[PDB]
Amino acid sequence: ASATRFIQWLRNWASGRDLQAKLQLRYQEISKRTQPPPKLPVGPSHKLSNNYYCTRDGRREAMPPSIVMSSQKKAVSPAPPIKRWELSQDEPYL
Amino acid sequence: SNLTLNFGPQHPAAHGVLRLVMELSGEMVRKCDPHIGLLHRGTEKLIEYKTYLQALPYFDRLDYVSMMCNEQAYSLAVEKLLNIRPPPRAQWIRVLFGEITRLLNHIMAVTTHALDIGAMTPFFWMFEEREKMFEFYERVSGARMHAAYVRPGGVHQDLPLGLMDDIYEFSKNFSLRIDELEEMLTNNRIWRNRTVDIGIVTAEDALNYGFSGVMLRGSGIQWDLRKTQPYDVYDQVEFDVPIGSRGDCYDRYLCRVEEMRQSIRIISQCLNKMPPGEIKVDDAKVSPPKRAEMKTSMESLIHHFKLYTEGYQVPPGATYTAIEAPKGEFGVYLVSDGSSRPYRCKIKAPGFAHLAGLDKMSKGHMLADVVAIIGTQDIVFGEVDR
Amino acid sequence: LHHAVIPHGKGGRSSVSGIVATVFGATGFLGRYVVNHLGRMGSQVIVPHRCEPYDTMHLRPMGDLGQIIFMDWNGRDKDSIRRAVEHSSVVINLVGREWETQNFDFEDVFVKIPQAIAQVSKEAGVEKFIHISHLNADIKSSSKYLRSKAVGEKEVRETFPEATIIKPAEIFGREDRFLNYFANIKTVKQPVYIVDVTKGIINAIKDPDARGKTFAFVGPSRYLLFDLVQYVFAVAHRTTRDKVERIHTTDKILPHLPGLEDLGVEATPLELKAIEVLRRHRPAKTIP
Amino acid sequence: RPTVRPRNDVAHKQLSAFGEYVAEILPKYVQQVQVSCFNELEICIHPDGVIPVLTFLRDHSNAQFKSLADLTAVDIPTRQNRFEIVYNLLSLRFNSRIRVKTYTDELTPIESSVPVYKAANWYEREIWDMFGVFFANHPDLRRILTDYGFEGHPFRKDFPLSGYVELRYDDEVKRVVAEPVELAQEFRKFDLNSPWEAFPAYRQPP
Amino acid sequence: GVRTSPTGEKVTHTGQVYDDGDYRKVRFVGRQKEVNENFAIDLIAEQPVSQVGSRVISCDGGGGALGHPRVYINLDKETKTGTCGYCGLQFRQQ
Amino acid sequence: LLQVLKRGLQQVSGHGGLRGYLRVLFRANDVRVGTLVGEDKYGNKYYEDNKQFFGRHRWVIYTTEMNGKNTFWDVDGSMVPPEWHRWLHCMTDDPPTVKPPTARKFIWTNHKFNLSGTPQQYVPYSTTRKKIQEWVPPSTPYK
Amino acid sequence: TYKYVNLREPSMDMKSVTDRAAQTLLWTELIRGLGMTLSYLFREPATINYPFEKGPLSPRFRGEHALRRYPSGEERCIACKLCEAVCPAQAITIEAEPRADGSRRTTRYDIDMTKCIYCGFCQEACPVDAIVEGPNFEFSTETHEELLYNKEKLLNNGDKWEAEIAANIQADYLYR
Amino acid sequence: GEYVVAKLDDLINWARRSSLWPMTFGLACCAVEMMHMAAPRYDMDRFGVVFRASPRQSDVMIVAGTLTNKMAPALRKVYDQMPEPRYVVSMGSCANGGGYYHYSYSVVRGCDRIVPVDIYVPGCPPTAEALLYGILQLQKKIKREKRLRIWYRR
Amino acid sequence: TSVKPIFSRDMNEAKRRVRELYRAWYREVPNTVHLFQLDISVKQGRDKVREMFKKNAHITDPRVVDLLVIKGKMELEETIKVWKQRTHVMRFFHETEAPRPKDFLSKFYVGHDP
Ligand SMILES: NC(=O)C1=CN([C@@H]2O[C@H](COP(=O)(O)OP(=O)(O)OC[C@H]3O[C@@H](n4cnc5c(N)ncnc54)[C@H](OP(=O)(O)O)[C@@H]3O)[C@@H](O)[C@H]2O)C=CC1
Ligand code: SF4
Ligand code: SF4
Ligand code: SF4
Ligand SMILES: [Zn+2]
Repeated sequence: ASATRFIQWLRNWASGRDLQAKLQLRYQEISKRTQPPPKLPVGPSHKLSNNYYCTRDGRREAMPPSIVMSSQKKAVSPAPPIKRWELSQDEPYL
Repeated sequence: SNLTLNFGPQHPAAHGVLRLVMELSGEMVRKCDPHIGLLHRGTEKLIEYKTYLQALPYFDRLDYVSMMCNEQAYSLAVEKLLNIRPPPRAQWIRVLFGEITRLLNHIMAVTTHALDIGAMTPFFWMFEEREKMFEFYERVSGARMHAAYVRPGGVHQDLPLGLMDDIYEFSKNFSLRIDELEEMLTNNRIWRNRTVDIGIVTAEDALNYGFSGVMLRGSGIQWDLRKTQPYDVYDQVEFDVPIGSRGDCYDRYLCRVEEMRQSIRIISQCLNKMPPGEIKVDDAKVSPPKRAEMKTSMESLIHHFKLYTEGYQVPPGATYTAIEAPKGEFGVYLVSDGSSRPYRCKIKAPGFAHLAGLDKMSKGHMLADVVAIIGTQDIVFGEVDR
Repeated sequence: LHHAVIPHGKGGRSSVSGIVATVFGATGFLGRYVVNHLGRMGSQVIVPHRCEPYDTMHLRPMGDLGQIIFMDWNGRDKDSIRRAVEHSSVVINLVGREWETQNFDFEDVFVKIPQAIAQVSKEAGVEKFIHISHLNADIKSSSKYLRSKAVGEKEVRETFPEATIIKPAEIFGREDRFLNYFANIKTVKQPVYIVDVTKGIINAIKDPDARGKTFAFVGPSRYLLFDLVQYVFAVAHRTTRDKVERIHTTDKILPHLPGLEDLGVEATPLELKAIEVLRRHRPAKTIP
Repeated sequence: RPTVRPRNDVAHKQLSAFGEYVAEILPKYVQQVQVSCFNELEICIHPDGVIPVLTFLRDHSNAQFKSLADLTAVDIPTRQNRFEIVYNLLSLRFNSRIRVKTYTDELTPIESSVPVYKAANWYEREIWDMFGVFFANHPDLRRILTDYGFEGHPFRKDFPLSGYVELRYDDEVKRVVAEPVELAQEFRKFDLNSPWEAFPAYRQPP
Repeated sequence: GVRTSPTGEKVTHTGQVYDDGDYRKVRFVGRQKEVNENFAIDLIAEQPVSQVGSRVISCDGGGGALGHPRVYINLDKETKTGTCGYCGLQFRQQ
Repeated sequence: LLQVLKRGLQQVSGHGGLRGYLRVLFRANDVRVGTLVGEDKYGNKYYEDNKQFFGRHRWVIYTTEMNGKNTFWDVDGSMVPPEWHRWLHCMTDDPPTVKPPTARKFIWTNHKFNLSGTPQQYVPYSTTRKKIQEWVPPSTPYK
Repeated sequence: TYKYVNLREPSMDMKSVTDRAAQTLLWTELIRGLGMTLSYLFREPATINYPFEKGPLSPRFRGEHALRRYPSGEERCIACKLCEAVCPAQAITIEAEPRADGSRRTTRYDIDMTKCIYCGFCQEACPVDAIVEGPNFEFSTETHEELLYNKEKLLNNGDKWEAEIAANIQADYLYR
Repeated sequence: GEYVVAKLDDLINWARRSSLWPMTFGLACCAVEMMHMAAPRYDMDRFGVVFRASPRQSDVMIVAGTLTNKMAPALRKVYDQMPEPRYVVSMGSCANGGGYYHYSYSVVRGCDRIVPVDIYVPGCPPTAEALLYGILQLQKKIKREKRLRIWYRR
Repeated sequence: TSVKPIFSRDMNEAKRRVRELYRAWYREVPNTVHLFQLDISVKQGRDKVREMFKKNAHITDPRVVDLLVIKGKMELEETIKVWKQRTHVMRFFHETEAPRPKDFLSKFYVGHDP
């Protein structure tokens, strides 16, 4: 930011861009290194009632694998064929 | 004859040491035999003596340029066996830092790729940007690299106040930095002479050799796990997948540079769409309670004590979970026996298959084209060797 | 025994050998082999050094963490000898030069310094003392090096009566001044391998009867100096006044003194170890 | 519920139907088919079926599992065939994954799958290196991760964590040497398993 | 309450000190024995007992969430003080 | 360009003459003039210049003597005491002159820099007492 | 959604052909690259004057360990061994016994700083904020043995750095 | 004589510590922070520590990462080919004492079992600033050397 | 007891493959000593080869013999292709490991191991 007006022109012209708008060194735009204290929220299970753990226990709803066949019709694919990707409307060609 | 490429460049480089046994005839490479294992540290056996939390830091040290992406893969695998769901703010944070990590990796991949070829100036310009992104890692986790921030259940801590504005400030100017990198390489006839038509791989050969990531997309294969098999909140962000047309080093180089631009595009959406709420699953049998709860509530203290000693138990089962890591498909085959320590943990490193293809990709090339070909695959022997 | 120095482990790097040794002259040729064998079995080694610490770096990997301790000392300062030997159970003296300097002559390194180490070691309560003299030491010798060895050996025996005195022949090894001496330039020699002498010293520490005795360490074969020197050039694909007089001194025969065999060490023929010593420079008749 | 992973019923039906499809077509080798509660389809096959089953899944029009994502082994010492060989495959056409498992013991060779997937070349070398499972008709089967001359297969459950030998540089012989392992601090084994059952849904019969 | 043994070695708050015949004290020769000199047993005994007017009092060590888990201390015995098992502060019913 | 040269000459005067200018140039390899934020009890001086880019906007000029050591040429980062360490590394915005640390009687009054390689270096040892007490035989030969 | 990174067909009109010929013969695209490195020469460097200037850190920074006290001076650690249990590297070794006043305190508290991964799990597991990773990172040593910390070393680190550790904890404890 | 030797050590110590050319083994993670020390923020070159060197032109070897049994012989050979004076800087927990793989069958428990180490830089990884502190600590160690004073008193 | 074989279908087939391995190892020792510049004699190297084959003489399982031959061939290749360094070839001799007491009294003095 301290560069003279001539040097700013010189490096702007050499690079072809306006480097001063997007300096790669940081000045005052950064956040202050001291911040106000946070007050973080709590999750959905912070209830005093209607909150029995057996109604929200993900681990206990896991099950052993379903056995489709054990040694002890139309053809199917493992899933429907993948849909074709559409070309970008933002910038199709680089 | 027979040569052996040096362990590493004379300049400082961070991707591991390789013993490459080469067969040549004149200037031409007749055979490449990569001798790896020089960084094999028995990570997978060590993980079997750790609880599921204790094993998480082992994943920062695999592809130790894409730290949080490796964490996310392991966290998704454990969350899947636990049958729980991380909270939405955690998912947005994980995608936000997933793309920041993708920038970190692609800077390392592209500028060290140029540095090894001898174009060394862009390395210095772009690791000043990596230094600022290390500051983002250290501000959420206290560590510049091995954060151990993403965990099964969400993230360890919430973003410090003021972090998002600083990430916005960095992202504001980053595209110009990519533009300066392209000014040095993209149209440079010397760079193109070193990369164009080097290490061509056909689409079918790429699939059968087990490639993934840019190694597939450089050959025109329209595959990106963030699009086809989305995880976390990747289905709520807009981005384009770069696709190559010639399957060579130059097309893969352009894909990585364009992926960096799309990462900035995704980061812009994460900053604007970050929702409020908690950061880890509100389930004190998986995620430890807040320190204020641990010091006031009997249930909270018990769960804190047990989570930090025995750890949480994972229902028995096995999953293969993979993500679109910056280096390709990074997966884990995680086997649970019902206890609080994993029974088996195989790590699928994208660079393992890629380095296995070096012999194929280098046929009929010069000794210096092997340098470019290991460069375009972006190999980190931390993940190749485990 | 004191509970700290009871042997423990399987005799490896992390084991406890029970030996606490102060090795004077540890930075030289013989010293580096002694420290290596002491650190191999998990001993506490005190290495007093006169030299720049950079010159002691090759000793650091020779022991587990905390097993090699370095100290500064001066040959003319008894207080720096007391500090070094105070906590040791054996003191080993390997001090010496093959030439005299302005500051130290052979009456210093081979008489005054060994006496001071023995005198202080005795006063401090050290149990075992190992002193290195020379096979050909003799007060009638034309070599002042060998004359001082005779006087020092005699004075060490007075000061520390239970000391174990070892009298090696010329020692050959990778860093010797023997085979490397010939390879760089009437008499019978019986050179002895460096590892044989080192094992002899290490067993003298362990063996109870070794106390108070004098040993002579000699190789298995006697060679005429001419043939030995002839052999070096063939194998190698090819100083001072006092040094020359030692190389021309015939290696004494001392059947009345015990040798390597008595300490359980079998002497290594010079033939099996000449290439090792000499390869970098790129079978003589044995007297019966 | 906010903390519970949602169920995907459509993919569970889809993967079940495809599992029966593969079982009906390959009865010579398929021993079991199951789909987990998080919707991963596993085909358990006799080891003789490695090449036919993997070729069918790669080439068949309704399968098209062109990418071998991973190939690994699991050691379960209590089983007569302690080693479980796991193939994880990816179908880009149908945006689906499948896992194919077989088994072997210490002395029984498995057929190399290099003909089906060139990706398998290094994976099988790693399984040989780390578990000691031999693959028949492998172009170049040798150690890949361990040091030259390394004895044993470290990923076996009965291989000690710190091994049997350790390295150091020895000044006497002027080279790196290998000696029996001694540890200044032994690894501290922890018994962490709670004596109370956690998951009734998985209870084994008495 | 640091003190020296006959050999002149400082005794730690844990009571450690190498005895006379111990060779291991050679590690301190030309160096020093690291000893912390703020003995916690002596500092906590300088704190004045607190007088309260209830049978039960709670201690969190001070600082709210920056202290230790909150515990409740019974003060029925009049022959001794109630001590906090986390921080060692003492209480007496008045 | 004339104003650039003027700023260069104001740095000589800003350092109290040429001797103080050459002093900091050879000690710190830098001649910038900042605002003296404060000084600690060991003689270290702390400066700030918010016009500089982040990371260069704060700096310390180390003291020439600390704890009986000559640090005119031998300075290192471990010489900054903890109260100023927080400010210098931008963990906080307030220097200890504005927000002093809480007083505790066990806190070191005298900061010590890195003592490795000196006779004051830390030497590890086991802090536990002997586990097994041996039997001491009688001193009388009753036998 | 996808895009092509390199699917452009060059224009073959004589003007465009001559434009490419000028680029080949006159090295114009090489001249352009020289401009970019020239523009950097006149930019202000990013270097900071270490050790007189320091890299910016945050209160969460995981540096050298320390054992903390209560304001009374009593040790916070109660020998619960949760840090020893969670340590991913098995870098902590603890022994404990009743103190002479009956207090539950450690007799051994070692951290092998060459085993530690500086992960901060111990300070998360600690229920009383006894063990922390402080802000110090400039503590390299000349010997391996100096990095094997015992309880005296760690307590001294706590007394040494408490002024800054307490402030860092005050600035971040509401995120924990 | 005494005066000259003191000033002569001052000169050569100044020269050797002001021109420390490093060979880095970028073995693993820690090599990334090593690269950040060469990057513009810290610019190790400004201290005289050049960017690239070559083993046979190097003064200091920086072991930056995990050393496995498979790599141990090759690292010792590079150390043996370095011309003297040569120094070794052990960077990070893995090279310091094995770190997080200390109990592995395939990891050397500290590079000081293979080569003598002058400085140990703690961290996993040590920050680029921590490594720079260790490098400047090695310069002070060289500044303390007294090769000619010792030689003159032999 | 009907099992899939590796190479050999019986012990006589296996013994043939064993003898070819011995010939290959026997002939390579003189080259190994020279290429690696070992300080052992060719006779010493060949004695070690005999020692290694000898301690597997009791095996009567053809599958186990095939694995022993398979492993032995891999070791030969590592040596032939110079993938092993000097350190690797010399680990068969344990030069730095002091002799271990074998009798009862010697083991009783040193420690508790049998
Ligand atoms: N090597 C041989 O062929 C034979 C050797 N011996 C005896 O073996 C012993 C050692 O042999 P070797 O190891 O070859 O001798 P070296 O010269 O190789 O090493 C001698 C040791 O003595 C130290 N030293 C020398 N002078 C002094 C002094 N004035 N003050 C303090 N320390 C000093 C040296 O330390 P610094 O490096 O500091 O000088 C060095 O460590 C000697 O006593 C020698 O007489 C006997 C017969 C044969
Ligand atoms: S920071 Fe991590 S590795 Fe280090 S002592 Fe604490 S828990 Fe163990
Ligand atoms: S430091 Fe904390 S977690 Fe560790 S034993 Fe002490 S009180 Fe328990
Ligand atoms: S010390 Fe830490 S950062 Fe360095 S290589 Fe080892 S695990 Fe990676
Ligand atoms: Zn309390």
